[PDB]
Amino acid sequence: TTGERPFSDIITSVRYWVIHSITIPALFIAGWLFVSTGLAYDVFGTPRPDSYYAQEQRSIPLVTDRFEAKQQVETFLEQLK
Amino acid sequence: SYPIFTVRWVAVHTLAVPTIFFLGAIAAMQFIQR
Amino acid sequence: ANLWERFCNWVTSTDNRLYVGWFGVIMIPTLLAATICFVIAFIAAPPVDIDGIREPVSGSLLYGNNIITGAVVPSSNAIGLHFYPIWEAASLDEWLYNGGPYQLIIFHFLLGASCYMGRQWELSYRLGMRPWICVAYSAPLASAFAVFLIYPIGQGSFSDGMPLGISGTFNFMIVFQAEHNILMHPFHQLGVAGVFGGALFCAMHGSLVTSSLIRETTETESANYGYKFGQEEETYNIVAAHGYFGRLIFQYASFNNSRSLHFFLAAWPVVGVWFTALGISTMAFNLNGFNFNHSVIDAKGNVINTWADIINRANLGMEVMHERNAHNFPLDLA
Amino acid sequence: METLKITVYIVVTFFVLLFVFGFLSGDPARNPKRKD
Amino acid sequence: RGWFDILDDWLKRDRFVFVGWSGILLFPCAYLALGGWLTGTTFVTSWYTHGLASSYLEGCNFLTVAVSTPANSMGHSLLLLWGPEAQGDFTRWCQLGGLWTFIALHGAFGLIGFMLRQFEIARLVGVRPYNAIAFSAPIAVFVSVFLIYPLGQSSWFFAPSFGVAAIFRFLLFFQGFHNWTLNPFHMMGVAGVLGGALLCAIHGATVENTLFQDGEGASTFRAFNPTQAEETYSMVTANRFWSQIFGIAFSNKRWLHFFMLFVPVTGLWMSAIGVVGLALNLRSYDFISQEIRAAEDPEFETFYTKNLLLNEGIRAWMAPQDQPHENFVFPEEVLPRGNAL
Amino acid sequence: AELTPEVLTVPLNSEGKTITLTEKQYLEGKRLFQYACASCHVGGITKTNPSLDLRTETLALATPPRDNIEGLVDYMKNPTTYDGEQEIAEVHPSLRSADIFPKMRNLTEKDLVAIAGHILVEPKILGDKWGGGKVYY
Amino acid sequence: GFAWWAGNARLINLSGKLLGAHVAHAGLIVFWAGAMTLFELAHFIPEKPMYEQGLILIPHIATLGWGVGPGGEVVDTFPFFVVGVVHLISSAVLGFGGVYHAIRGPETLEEYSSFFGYDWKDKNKMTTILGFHLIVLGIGALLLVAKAMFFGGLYDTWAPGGGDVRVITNPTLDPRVIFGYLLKSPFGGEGWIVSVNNLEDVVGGHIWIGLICIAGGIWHILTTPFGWARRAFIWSGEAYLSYSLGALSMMGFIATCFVWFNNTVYPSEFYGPTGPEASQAQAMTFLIRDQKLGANVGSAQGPTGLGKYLMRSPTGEIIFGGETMRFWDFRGPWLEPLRGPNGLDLNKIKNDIQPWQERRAAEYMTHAPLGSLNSVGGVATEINSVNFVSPRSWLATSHFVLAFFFLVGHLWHAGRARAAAAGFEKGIDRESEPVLSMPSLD
Ligand code: CLA
Ligand code: CLA
Ligand code: CLA
Ligand code: CLA
Ligand SMILES: C=Cc1c(C)c2cc3nc(c4c5[nH]c(cc6nc(cc1[nH]2)C(C)=C6CC)c(C)c5C(=O)[C@@H]4C(=O)OC)[C@@H](CCC(=O)OC/C=C(\C)CCC[C@H](C)CCC[C@H](C)CCCC(C)C)[C@@H]3C
Ligand SMILES: CC1=C(/C=C/C(C)=C/C=C/C(C)=C/C=C/C=C(C)/C=C/C=C(C)/C=C/C2=C(C)CCCC2(C)C)C(C)(C)CCC1
Ligand SMILES: CC1=C(/C=C/C(C)=C/C=C/C(C)=C/C=C/C=C(C)/C=C/C=C(C)/C=C/C2=C(C)CCCC2(C)C)C(C)(C)CCC1
Ligand SMILES: CC1=C(/C=C/C(C)=C/C=C/C(C)=C/C=C/C=C(C)/C=C/C=C(C)/C=C/C2=C(C)CCCC2(C)C)C(C)(C)CCC1
Ligand SMILES: [Cl-]
Ligand SMILES: [Cl-]
Ligand SMILES: [Fe+2]
Repeated sequence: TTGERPFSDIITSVRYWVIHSITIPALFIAGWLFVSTGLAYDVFGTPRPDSYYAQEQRSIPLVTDRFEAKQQVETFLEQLK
Repeated sequence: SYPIFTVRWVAVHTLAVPTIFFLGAIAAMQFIQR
Repeated sequence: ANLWERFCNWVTSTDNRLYVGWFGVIMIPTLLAATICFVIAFIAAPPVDIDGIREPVSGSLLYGNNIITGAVVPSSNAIGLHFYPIWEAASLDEWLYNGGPYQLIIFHFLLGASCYMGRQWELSYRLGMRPWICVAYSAPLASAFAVFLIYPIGQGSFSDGMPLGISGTFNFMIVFQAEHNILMHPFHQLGVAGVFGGALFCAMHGSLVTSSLIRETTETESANYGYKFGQEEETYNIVAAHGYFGRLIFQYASFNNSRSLHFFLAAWPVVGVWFTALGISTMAFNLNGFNFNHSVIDAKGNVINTWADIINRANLGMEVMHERNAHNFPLDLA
Repeated sequence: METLKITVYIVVTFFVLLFVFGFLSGDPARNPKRKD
Repeated sequence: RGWFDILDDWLKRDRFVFVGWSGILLFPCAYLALGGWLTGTTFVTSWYTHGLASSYLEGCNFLTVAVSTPANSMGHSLLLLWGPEAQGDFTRWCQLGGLWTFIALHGAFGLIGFMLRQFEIARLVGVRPYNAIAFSAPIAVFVSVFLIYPLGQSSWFFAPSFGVAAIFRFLLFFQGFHNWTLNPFHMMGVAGVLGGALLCAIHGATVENTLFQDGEGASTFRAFNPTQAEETYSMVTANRFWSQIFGIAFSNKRWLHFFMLFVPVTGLWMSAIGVVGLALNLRSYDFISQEIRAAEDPEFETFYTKNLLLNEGIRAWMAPQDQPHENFVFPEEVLPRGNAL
Repeated sequence: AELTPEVLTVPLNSEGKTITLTEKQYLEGKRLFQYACASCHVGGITKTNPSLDLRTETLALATPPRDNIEGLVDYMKNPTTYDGEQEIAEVHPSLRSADIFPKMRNLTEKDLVAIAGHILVEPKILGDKWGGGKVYY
Repeated sequence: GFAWWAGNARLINLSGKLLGAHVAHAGLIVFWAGAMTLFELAHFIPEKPMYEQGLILIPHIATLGWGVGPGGEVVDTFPFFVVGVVHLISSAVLGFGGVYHAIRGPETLEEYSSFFGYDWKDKNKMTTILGFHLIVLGIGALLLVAKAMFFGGLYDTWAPGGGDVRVITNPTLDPRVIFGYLLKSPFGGEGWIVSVNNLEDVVGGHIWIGLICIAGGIWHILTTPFGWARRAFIWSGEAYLSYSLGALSMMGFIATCFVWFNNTVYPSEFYGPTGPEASQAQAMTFLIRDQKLGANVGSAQGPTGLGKYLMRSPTGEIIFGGETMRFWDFRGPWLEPLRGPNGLDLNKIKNDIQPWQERRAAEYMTHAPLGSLNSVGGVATEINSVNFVSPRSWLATSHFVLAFFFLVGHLWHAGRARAAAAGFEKGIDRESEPVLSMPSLD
């Protein structure tokens, strides 16, 4: 009724699945790799199971300065190296 | 005689492309172990 | 012309200003008993030893309550699930102390409310209507059965059914959370979805019809005077409402069938609230909300808290403080 | 108390029987369309 | 036929998803708010702001995942990516809670955009703008809770975090610290939401059970026609039924549907006002008469005093893990507890 | 932080000899402990006698000392009261009483060591939480 | 008339296809009983209590006396296997008859045989089918009597010695006992039929119900409904479904309270302790612990001024203190030895508690029917560790839900039945609106 092509007609179409039986697994795999490679950890700054605390540490590394905050978590992060 | 690429095409892919990617990332995550 | 037949015709008459009916024959006396006892108790009942520990809680206005703090207090934990009519007490003074009025009120109300639902079926039949309004009402009714009867049955005491008061309601819902983690229970989450969604769709439907009213009036008069009770033509343009809302989202997510739309209005909050009534009814048998306390730990095995653990710190504060003189052993098992 | 108890048993019984016999009295037939 | 009009032409074309001028603000902001929430809930921690795990990547599930608020130490920093806190570092920005402000602000501007969309489409279609007006209610709630409330407090830290269980924690916080259930503006909201759901269910059921017989099938949905002039159900029989069951009934279809707009809209607006009071810790926490009597009369007890004990339990048992920046140390012996528990 | 040999290293006996558990043994003992013990000892408390816990300092003051593999393995065979004065196999699960406590029946000797190892390791990981109760949840 | 989503209403007057639907669905029921049992058995570990293991069908078999010995020790797993296999195999035959009658067999029966054919409005034919099933039901209840008396007996949690399988030689026949249950109050300390606490009454009632169902089954084959019945009911297929829905709903609520309260036909050895049981058990556990330390539990005044361990019920019986005062109606075989005529007996408490009682109390206390939906055991504030939700909670909650919707289904189908019978289920005739011909109310 607006002149685009009907959805029911695209997803039963052979040409549609010829493309999307590639594009959909490629994206699912790409997402996999983002995690399985470890990249997601480094991009987002998220701790790995072994790096929430230092070995004998039980203190949360809680940000407590506004303008030094960047420097704080970098300090807490090298207290694990 | 329909267009292939439309505003509609774009809004759909705007959502569905990262949806799959994200499902892949989350699928991998079920296999992470401490 | 026979005497019983003339009685039966008056009971079922479609001409009484308020329909009576056979369900009405039971509803009226029980709702009056419950209402009258409620009113007197709320104003004037002396304090009630709800928890059976000789620690009476004052619920009525004349004993130092206001509208917000007052309640008919649930009956004593010493009674448990035992039936405690007036004639089982040595006196009204004993019956008042142990919380007899609560039982009287709840049993009469639940009976009368159940007949209220039946009455809704009945008049629908006398008037040639379809019958299922009463099914809509079973959702609230179910909810009242859960907090006044099913939860007490599962927990072994009416002392733990919901007080009949504003602040007592809040007491009941805080203690529930501490003991059942209702917030983390899916059936409660579907209740919120049924209630939030119901309010949303109420507003939506009322604003769509209101937006598409057909001009029938001048600027100087309520548009409401554009509808005359019992007119045969519709009073709004549904195709205009459809055309606006379809474009607001997209065409196929809008209703153009008014029957489907009005059935959707009915089903969403009825079903959501069935589930939330089912939530109270199954948590009554201590099948509680999801427990993710300490579910996340690190490579060494430190606990890594989540929001579930914070929620648990709050639940704990409720736990350890509620009914602070009534527990002698370390687990509050009912 | 015993007098209260009798009275209630009597009142309740009375209403419950009105209810039972009321519906036994041809309730299907009291509608606006088809009577039997 | 200047360019402005050419663009208007294009923005307002009838297509599967209408765009409009409001589209320019709506679509980027709605998509970014929603992408930020999915991104943070999938990958981003709350370890450095809250000492919490909060993403699927860390082990959380859909209930416990959240985009959490910034550390209390940020105050009300806009926390711009390019701002003095994160200094352009995406990674640090995430770690300092910058996605919370991203989401909250792009969300606010999407809400505006969406309300402008309701205004734009209503004008193009020739209908009254009551759906835009009703949508003011959600807006009030969002701004009061997510913006005004934490702006009255020490920091964004105490706004709601965007997550299922984080919101449950926010509910419980408000009980123990604000005694929000006692607040008559929340009670008016309760009555609007519950009253809305009631109206919704009672109006749908009524229509469905006063239908006219307009077709032969057992499925009555088939017997409506969007363009029929005739009412599809009987207001008259609906009105007699309710007059006889409940005593009163609607007789004016127009009033009824306006009332359906009015009830839930008004209730949400009242609760927004109450949250503005709690922005300032202006609570209905206590009744002074009750407290005076209770302090003097150790036998006087109400549901009002019982609930304050529960609030006191909540505050002391949750504060240290919920407010880590405060370094609350409560030794065992100062925790309020009843017997045995 | 991670499960390092220094944390997996616990006293074998009161002499002062030590044993280093494997990660395997640790997780083996945790599982076995949930199977046979946690119903009463979840988190290192004792739900049916909260005055006695599984903290290392409590076990150390038991008679005979129980802060070591030998003491704990022995306790699982022939449990006594805290002062050592009476044998309580009739009311505490033990190999001695596996006939009335059927879950102890398929426990081998190396299962006992994994369980004793878990009990001694967990306080090093969790600290006050272990045996501390709800205050530390 | 009906749409796809109400498409099974298209079978109302196709007796043969509707037969297939019922028989095929009965096949699903038998299938699940078979498969589920084999699953539980495959996952069963004998050294662990059944209730630590998520089992709901093995406990019903054990309760019939198969596979268990004294104390509920599982001694032989083969009866479990057999019950599963035979059910599973039987479901193929019912599946077979179902698909045949739904797909290939005659759509309508009344032409093939005048016997199997029926019209919903044939009050004689309908009462005859009812009578056949009544006899079947009656036979079935006698099967249980036969097991109890002539084929091994039943598990008796009350048997002296910790419980045991026991043949029922003297079933209760006195109708003052049997029907007495049906007139006890459903309130606390009474409990209607849920309070049945001995196998003689269980077996005796099944004798009576067997005879009653056979008698009434013969009655209904021989009679047609009297006129007062003819005039009070609606006679249609939907009407009859609505009557059964009501009855199943009532039965479901009863079953809920049965598994929640009754520890005789749901022995606690198998199903775990009831809520009241576990709560009594905690008070016992600390009474025992404290007394060994030298506490005089009789004389120990707790905080409130009530006894810390022992108090009086409102009718004077000596009972357990604390919140468990609400559960003093609890009766269990591990507790009854301590009861005298005035309730709990202080001299037996001081002197005669046995290790096995201490053990049972510790066990039941730590297996209270509390747990999360994801099967973390204990109070909602407990930490992860113990994987446990009591069979009693799973059985209570599931049947409350099902009972509730069947009640909703009764209202749905009853009101529709009435409206269809009177001819206005599809809506109001615009040319004859009943309200437009009534006087106005004001
Ligand atoms: C003995 C039980 C019984 C029987 C034989 C019937 C029979 C019938 N019903 Mg009734 N009904 C019942 C119980 C029963 N009902 C109950 C308990 C309720 C309350 C919920 C209802 C409510 C009800 C309504 C509201 C309506 C009927 C209707 C009908 C008719 C058409 C039904 C159809 O085609 O469904 C088709 C089946 C479906 C559309 C599928 C439904 C699936 C359910 C909702 C999902 C359940 C999900 C499950 C629990 C968990 C999901 C797990 C996941 C992995 C899949 C038919 C005569 C219709 C009618 O009046 O016709 C005359 C109708 O409108 N029934
Ligand atoms: C317990 C579930 C149940 C049962 C037993 C039935 C049974 C029936 N339905 Mg109902 N139905 C159900 C659920 C059920 N339905 C639900 C959940 C819905 C909602 C979607 C519907 C919607 C529905 C509609 C809309 C209609 C029916 C109709 C019918 C009847 C004719 C179907 C037919 O000819 O199939 C034709 C189908 C096939 C030939 C496909 C194969 C189906 C077979 C049975 C699969 C079995 C496989 C199995 C593994 C084989 C084991 C075999 C071995 C034992 C030998 C039949 C008696 C129809 C009817 O009334 O006709 C008058 C009809 O119009 N049903
Ligand atoms: C209660 C369910 C039920 C009902 C009412 C019917 C009714 C009917 N069937 Mg169906 N049938 C059923 C179940 C049912 N069948 C099952 C389960 C199967 C699969 C085995 C079949 C397979 C089947 C076939 C293949 C055919 C029929 C046919 C017929 C018709 C003729 C019956 C006749 O003359 O039999 C003659 C009667 C006998 C030979 C007596 C049999 C004695 C039975 C087997 C013993 C009963 C004992 C007890 C009730 C079973 C419980 C045991 C178990 C619990 C261990 C009739 C309308 C025929 C038909 O309609 O043709 C058009 C036809 O061809 N049926
Ligand atoms: C599946 C079971 C079943 C069903 C559906 C029916 C159905 C029917 N029976 Mg039959 N009946 C059955 C089993 C069954 N019967 C058995 C086993 C017997 C032998 C005792 C009888 C003996 C029998 C006789 C003697 C008569 C019927 C009659 C009838 C018809 C009228 C029923 C009626 O009005 O009841 C409605 C019930 C009442 C009006 C009174 C009930 C009052 C009680 C006290 C209600 C208590 C409910 C309470 C909440 C629950 C607790 C129980 C309480 C005792 C403690 C109807 C077709 C009549 C008929 O027309 O037959 C030709 C008739 O006269 N039935
Ligand atoms: C929690 C309850 C709740 C939700 C989820 C909700 C949702 C919605 N209501 C809308 C409309 C409405 N709501 C209305 C009344 C109400 N709405 C209510 C309650 C709610 N309304 C209540 C109670 C009422 C009664 C007054 C009306 C009258 C309307 C409409 O007209 C409109 C509609 O069409 O409904 C069909 C839609 C607006 C779509 C939009 O702006 O897209 C654009 C999306 C944007 C701009 C992004 C916003 C981003 C948000 C604000 C911040 C980020 C959120 C995260 C992504 C997710 C976090 C999730 C965690 C918190 C768990 C949307 C579906
Ligand atoms: C932030 C940011 C950004 C952006 C981003 C984005 C935009 C994103 C997006 C994203 C997205 C876009 C995502 C998505 C995803 C999705 C998901 C992940 C989904 C899921 C789902 C699910 C899982 C579902 C399922 C289900 C269920 C559960 C139930 C029902 C059914 C269903 C099937 C639905 C930027 C760059 C600017 C920069 C700055 C920052
Ligand atoms: C009609 C219809 C329907 C329905 C269906 C049905 C319901 C069916 C049924 C069916 C069935 C109901 C089936 C059954 C089957 C079964 C079987 C076939 C079995 C077998 C088994 C076996 C083979 C065994 C073996 C074994 C042994 C012997 C031993 C142990 C082990 C084992 C297991 C291996 C539907 C809905 C679809 C649709 C529409 C139509
Ligand atoms: C087995 C057993 C036993 C016994 C049992 C019995 C013996 C039972 C009985 C039961 C019965 C014997 C029941 C009865 C029933 C009845 C009913 C449930 C009725 C109903 C009714 C109705 C429903 C009605 C209706 C109506 C009306 C009212 C009015 C008009 C209309 C109509 C008709 C609708 C015992 C416990 C010892 C133990 C264990 C085992
Ligand atoms: Cl409290
Ligand atoms: Cl207690
Ligand atoms: Fe409407």
